[PDB]
Amino acid sequence: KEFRLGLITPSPHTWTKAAEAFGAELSEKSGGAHSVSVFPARQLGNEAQMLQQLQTGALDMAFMTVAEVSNRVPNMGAFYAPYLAGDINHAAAILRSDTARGMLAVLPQEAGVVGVGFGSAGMRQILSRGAVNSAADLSGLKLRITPFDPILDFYNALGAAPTPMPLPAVYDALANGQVDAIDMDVELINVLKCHEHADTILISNHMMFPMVGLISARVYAGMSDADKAMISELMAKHVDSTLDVYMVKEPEWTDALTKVGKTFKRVDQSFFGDAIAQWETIWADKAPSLPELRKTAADLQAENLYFQ
Ligand SMILES: O=C(O)c1cccc(O)c1
Repeated sequence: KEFRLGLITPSPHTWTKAAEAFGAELSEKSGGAHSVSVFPARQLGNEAQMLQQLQTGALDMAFMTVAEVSNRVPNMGAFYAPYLAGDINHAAAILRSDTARGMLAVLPQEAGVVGVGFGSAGMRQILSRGAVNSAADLSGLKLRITPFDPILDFYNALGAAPTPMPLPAVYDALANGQVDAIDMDVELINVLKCHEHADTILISNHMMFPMVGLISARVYAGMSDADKAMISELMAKHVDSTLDVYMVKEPEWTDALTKVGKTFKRVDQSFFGDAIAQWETIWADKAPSLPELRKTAADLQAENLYFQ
């Protein structure tokens, strides 16, 4: 079978490379019986559209933001608790935990997809066209976000003016003043060159940004038993590989952003004042897995079970 695999990420992005690597290995491991055609850069639609077509089976596979999935399955919102992870290495350990993996079990019924495992992109950061010396400076700023509720809620609690916008429009929106600031990770700040019209780069690491490898449940049900196992295991391997890329490259891409002639500062949880508390109140009755995920995160840190 010729499977199609969609992503919203541009071609240089880690996810896109991982999807191509997965496709190559599936072709080889299947002895040519199967192939994967990868469609990056939103070629097949936006992420919401792609999830709709995974649900029907019109689209076979995706490497998808857990952000979009959370629009369908609000418990996925638990991963976005601010400062749940202290850094990318902590985040990877959380996403590999039994607690996280258990949350995948609901996807076939609730979203019509099989989630094989979690990967990630980098941590979230903030880039602004003006000076930012405290959280008050974010008040009223038109601030680009990924279109999902956890991040909307964080910025609403801070009093910014969050504005959902897909990746391709962001550089132009900054250049032309349609937004004053953006929420984005260091990989894409580098790749999309969004620092060019920014004043200040804030390395806040305020939220993680998981990825999930998805197979349409309708398509999965049509696979042989051997292929269900082989394809899901192979996809899980490639999705998991992204965690190791970010564990290595996050600080490298971050250091690159000290070389673009802008004001560069690192901030921690205290910078955000009461927004973190407000976020917890909003999400307490929306994401029941949150207390267990917090316990898992805390135990991983206490037992030093990742590189730190
Ligand atoms: O900021 C985003 O919307 C985004 C979406 C996908 C991957 C990624 O690194 C970032």
